[PDB]
Amino acid sequence: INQPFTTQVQFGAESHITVNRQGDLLSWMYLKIVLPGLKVQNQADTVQPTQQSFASLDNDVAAQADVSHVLPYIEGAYTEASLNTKEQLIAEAKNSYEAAKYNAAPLPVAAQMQSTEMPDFDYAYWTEAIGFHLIKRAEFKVGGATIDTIWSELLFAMEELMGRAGRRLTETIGRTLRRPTELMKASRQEQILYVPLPWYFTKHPSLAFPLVAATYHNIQLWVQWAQLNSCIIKSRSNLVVLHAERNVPISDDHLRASLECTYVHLEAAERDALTANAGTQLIVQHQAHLQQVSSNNVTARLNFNFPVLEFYYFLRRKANKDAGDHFNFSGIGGRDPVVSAELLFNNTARVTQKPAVWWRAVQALQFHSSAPLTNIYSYSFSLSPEDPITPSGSANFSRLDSVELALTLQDDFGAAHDANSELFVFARSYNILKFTNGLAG
Amino acid sequence: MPSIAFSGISTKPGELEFHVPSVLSKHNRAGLLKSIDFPYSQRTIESSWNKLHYMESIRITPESRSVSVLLTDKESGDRVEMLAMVPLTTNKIIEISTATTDGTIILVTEEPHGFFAPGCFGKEVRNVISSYKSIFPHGTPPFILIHGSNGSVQVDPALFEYNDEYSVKIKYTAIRTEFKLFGKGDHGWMVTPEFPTISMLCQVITNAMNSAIIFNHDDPAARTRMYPGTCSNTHVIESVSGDSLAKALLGYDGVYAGWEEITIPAGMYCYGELDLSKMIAAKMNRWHIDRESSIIFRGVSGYTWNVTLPSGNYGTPEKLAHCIQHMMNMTAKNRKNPYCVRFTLNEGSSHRGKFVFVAAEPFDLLFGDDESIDPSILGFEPVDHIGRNSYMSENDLGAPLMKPNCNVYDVDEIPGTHQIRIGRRTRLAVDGKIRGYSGGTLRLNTVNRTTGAPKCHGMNKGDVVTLTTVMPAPDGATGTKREGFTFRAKNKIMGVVVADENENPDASSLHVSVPSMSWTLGIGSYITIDSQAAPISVALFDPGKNQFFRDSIGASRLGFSNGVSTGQHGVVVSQCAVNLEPRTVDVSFIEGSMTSASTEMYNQNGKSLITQVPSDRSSGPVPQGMVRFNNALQQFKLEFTNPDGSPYHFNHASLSLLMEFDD
Amino acid sequence: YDVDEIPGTHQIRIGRRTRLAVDGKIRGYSGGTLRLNTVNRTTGAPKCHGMNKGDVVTLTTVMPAPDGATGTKREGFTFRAKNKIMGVVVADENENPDASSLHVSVPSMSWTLGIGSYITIDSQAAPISVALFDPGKNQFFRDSIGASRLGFSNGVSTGQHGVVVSQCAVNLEPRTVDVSFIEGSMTSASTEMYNQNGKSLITQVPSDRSSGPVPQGMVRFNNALQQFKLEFTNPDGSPYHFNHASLSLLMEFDD
Amino acid sequence: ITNAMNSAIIFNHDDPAARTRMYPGTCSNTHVIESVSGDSLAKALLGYDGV
Amino acid sequence: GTIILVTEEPHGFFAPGCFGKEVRNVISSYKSIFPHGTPPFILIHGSNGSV
Repeated sequence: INQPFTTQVQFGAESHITVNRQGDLLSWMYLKIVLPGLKVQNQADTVQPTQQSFASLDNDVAAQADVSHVLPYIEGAYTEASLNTKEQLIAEAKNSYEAAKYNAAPLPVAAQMQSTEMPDFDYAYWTEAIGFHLIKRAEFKVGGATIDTIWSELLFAMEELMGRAGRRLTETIGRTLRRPTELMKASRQEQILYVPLPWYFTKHPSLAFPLVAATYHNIQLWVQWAQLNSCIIKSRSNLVVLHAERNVPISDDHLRASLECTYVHLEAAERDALTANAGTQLIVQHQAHLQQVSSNNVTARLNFNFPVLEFYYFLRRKANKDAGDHFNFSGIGGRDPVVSAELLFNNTARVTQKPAVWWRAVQALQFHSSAPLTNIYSYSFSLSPEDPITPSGSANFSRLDSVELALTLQDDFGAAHDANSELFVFARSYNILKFTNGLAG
Repeated sequence: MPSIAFSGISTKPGELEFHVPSVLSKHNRAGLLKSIDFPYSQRTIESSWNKLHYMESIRITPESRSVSVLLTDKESGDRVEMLAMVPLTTNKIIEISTATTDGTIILVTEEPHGFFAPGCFGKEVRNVISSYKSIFPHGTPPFILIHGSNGSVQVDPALFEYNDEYSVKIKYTAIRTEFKLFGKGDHGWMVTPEFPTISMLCQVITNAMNSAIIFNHDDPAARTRMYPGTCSNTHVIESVSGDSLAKALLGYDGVYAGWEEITIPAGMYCYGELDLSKMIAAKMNRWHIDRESSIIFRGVSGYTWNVTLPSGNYGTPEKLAHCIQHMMNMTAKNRKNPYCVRFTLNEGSSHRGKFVFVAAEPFDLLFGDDESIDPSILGFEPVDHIGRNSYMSENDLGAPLMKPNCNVYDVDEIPGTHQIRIGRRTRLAVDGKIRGYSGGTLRLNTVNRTTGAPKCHGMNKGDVVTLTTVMPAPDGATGTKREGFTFRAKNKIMGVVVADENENPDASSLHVSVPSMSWTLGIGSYITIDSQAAPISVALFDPGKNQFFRDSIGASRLGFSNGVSTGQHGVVVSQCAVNLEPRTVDVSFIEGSMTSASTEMYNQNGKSLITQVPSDRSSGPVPQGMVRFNNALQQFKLEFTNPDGSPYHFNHASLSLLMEFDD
Repeated sequence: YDVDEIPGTHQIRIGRRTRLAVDGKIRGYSGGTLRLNTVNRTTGAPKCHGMNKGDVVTLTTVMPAPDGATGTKREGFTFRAKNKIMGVVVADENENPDASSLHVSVPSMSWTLGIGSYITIDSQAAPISVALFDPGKNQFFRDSIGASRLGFSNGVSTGQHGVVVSQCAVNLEPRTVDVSFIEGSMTSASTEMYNQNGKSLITQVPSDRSSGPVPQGMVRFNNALQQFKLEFTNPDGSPYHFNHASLSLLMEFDD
Repeated sequence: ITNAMNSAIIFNHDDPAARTRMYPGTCSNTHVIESVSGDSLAKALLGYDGV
Repeated sequence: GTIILVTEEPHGFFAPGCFGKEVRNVISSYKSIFPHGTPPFILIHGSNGSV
């Protein structure tokens, strides 16, 4: 059953829905998002050219940030050089930078000159995985208490690690695996996205949320929406972005969303048994530590609580965020942003210093259904952190005085044009949801 | 009970985040808000709400006249395209065929006349202009012919018969008293009135659609909506297409695209330092210079020139730039260093741009001189700009989106009611010196009736003007007596303002297509030229009431209701007094920062408040607010909202709050 | 500089005056150095020029007198160059530094024919930067008037044309005074009032006497009290200045 | 100064802080900054914790 | 046909080549650092005026 929001849905706003009681249990939950098709027009041809600024490919802030790190390695008259000569000098300076920083062997200049064949026409498109990016934060509330919180960055990390082969969310969230031409094609028409909300009760039928056992509590989904300026990328800085059908400038009121819920109807005997004794459900809750990065050495103090199953972490460059590439967790020149990490409990090494590949590939190989295609790192205390019903290990962070994740990042990470890069750390923790006398807590 | 002072700097409007020291982060404490040191830093007008939207009359042009609707039949599935063409405000007659044996004349037009809607759904062909008599205000002529030897002629629309898309039949007897000679080669103009409102335009489009489709404009919403009318049972609306008019009416969720925009500078307008009414008037009159004003500049030779700009309406920044360029080059006499002055639109903008002054050699703009024109008209700071060959304005200026203002506005606050009034000035006729007459076109230099100096006329291609013999000089005129060209017609002489591709657009040079008369005998003499003054509509919305007008100053602040307010005489008055005073600020917690806070204070919407900050520091201390926290608190977020629900603007001011916690 | 408060916005503006060129009477020319006595263009009286060694000046033929000049007509030395004549202000070790005596290294021309005649001397006007900080925001600018009082943000504000304007209105009005106990004078005081930083307050004194009486403040003392200390802080966290004024407080004690 | 240092060393002034800071640029991998000296300009830019 | 201009003080126009970089003209960078229309360099004492 599809249900409208109780408040208006708009870009950059917060909206909520009170979930209807149309069955005995609540199972699957999808945010149904409708995005308009995009068109572009020159600002000179527009009767009202005043719109929010969007990221533009003629002003690639990520490429400019990467060039800024190699400027000290450019030999010769860069300022006066022809465009083709500047591209050669930048590719040679990249070899000199990478030799000096990483002892890398030089790549042939022709192999570094990847022309992305960008189309010779004007366009705008919705950013990669727009269905996740739109959901800056969602909160599942029962009786006014927040039971769990999910973030855009966590949803993406969860799909990277737990997304099964042949069941990746690609079309359902507007994800193309960084193929700009496919984002452009999709963005020319109306898009309907079905973003799964991975709450504890959506993971297994025995965890379905017992609506009948919580009769005296309102169930609410709250969603904080992304700002419109962050959702769109355009070919050129001087273009106005239009709603393709309405032929008006795109505005914050053009976001449409509804909640699609799967209800379970029970036989009277099972319904009555569940109403009399729903008892307790084991739940997984999410916790977040969000930090700005301005140095190559970063210590994150993880003030998480409860029995933690696992945590995820990853970095986002300021330049990647400003370019509208919100799920690009790569470092400078697309490298791995982490050199090494260490995990400390009460200043004692729980995991001694390990290289990035161990946290990214070995932890994913041991504990996850998939290896991440992006620079997402994980660590599990659980033997099976994807099993929603069988506890298989945890560390109780409410009994540790300090938990520190110490990171050594790549050289010049968080310097200059990347000042205020972001560190995300998300933890999954066990808690218990109790149902008693028509109340849930 | 420890008291803690929390200090924060707002990074966003309306939101402050506070970190609780770990010594106090125990479970289940009540926090009493004791005091807030509030900065009162919010401006009367902020950069987030500084727009006013207005329009004059809607002109129908060849590029903006048509709406097409694709209809699908419900039974057959057949597709029928339905075209509404609105009649042009001015359409040229290119031929007049003489009398068939019945005494009918055929008038052939340059553009499709649009007077007859095609018969559809078993309806007869409908005369669209015949409906103007019921839609327009009483006394508005639905149709005028220009170029009669006797002057302009009002013709009853019901006397026209359809011939084809480019020509109409009329009985010679209907027009006999007035048709005595169209001149050899200029057959005159068909003129229809400009639309005072979007609502009147929608009624004409509905009539041109034979009421098969209904267009309605909702003034409270500022939205045009389209509905199936008489075809509702037989057809479904599949799609809508058309020219710039269809896009303007329907392309923006029904919001009309032809609103002119003014941006007010952010500031304090409640303390009498800044006059909001004068600022609105100055921003509406951006291309009108009240008095002759001087541009002072110096060349490489060290010689200083003063350039006197003509007073009047330039209409567009390009006409102003070109006038400045022309006058600088005439005054400097120096063919070796031509000054170039242009208005340049910003990349991706159709209507925002900057003035750019360029020469081959370095020159100085003496904009810090008190005898110089206010440089803010050109988007420059009032300082001397020296030692460069190129100067570009710091501030972005708005060019007109569709048609430059034909009116000049006064904006004033009505004494004793404190209501804002946006009123057009009395439009003064201009005197035109006859320079020449050729091919039905009269060439005129426009002059100020009081001083006799050149005057910028503000008129544009397709403007309809009335021509009279030179009127007596106004009382207190200082200029020399002008020799008037005398002409007589039975009716008013009207003319259509035409472009001339061969003459530089001096804003004081006016070219008018006029009836064939002895105008060549008037070369060197003067005539008086008058044009009709337009209505005004103003669109104002409070924050969040409309998605398109979201950056509007707010209807309630200016004493307006949310929606469109129209003044048929070019005068709009607010319903209520202007209220620019600082308002109370509601302080609440951001939802999801806490699982349960109890408060004793609620706003009118039932939202839980911590406290309400008074309008100013003099109204008293901020009321104490008791808050109970059910959980251990590491951080909390406060929301600060204006009474309209908009976020409070801290303008980089810091805020400090004192909370007492229970033990 | 002129410093003014902008009407209607109440923003402070620090703006350079229009730098007026000075007329220089040619006294002599020797060794590439032109010696000038500087005079007021309006009155013809001696004028102190404010120029220093290494200042770069532009030299022009005597400009027309300003409108409303009361001085006698000055005979101008006429010279022509393809480009602007510039010169560098030099010290002269042999002449007393009269602030109206100006010495300029200038291109070799017939300057000796101009002795007794006048030329006009102009110099470039500088940008301005202003550093303003609220108390405790910077250790070096600690004695600054406060950025917030003058409507500035904390930091450096630069005006490329020699004009700086505050971001906000000037606020010189008396502000509320937070009253609290000094930590360590008491092992536990409970209050119902907290400031925005979570600091326990006894009361908040209003900005002025006209805003009303000081709010009553309940304080519980857990111990026998021989003495207590009160802290009085401005909203910026700076200490309140009593200027040798006495203060009286009335407290009611429970039995 | 950064350009005169061939971007081997980067000088940045932070207007909000009113502070000049010096960082290793293109020499960051090969060299360590041991000390800073110079005339009245070096003292003026760096002698007062970058003020 | 080259002229040598000798200065009273060290001219400071050329930063020494270091870390395998060529000698850099420091004044050439003024064109990108200073506001548009600021001349990076002027000669005074030309018979035709400043250059």
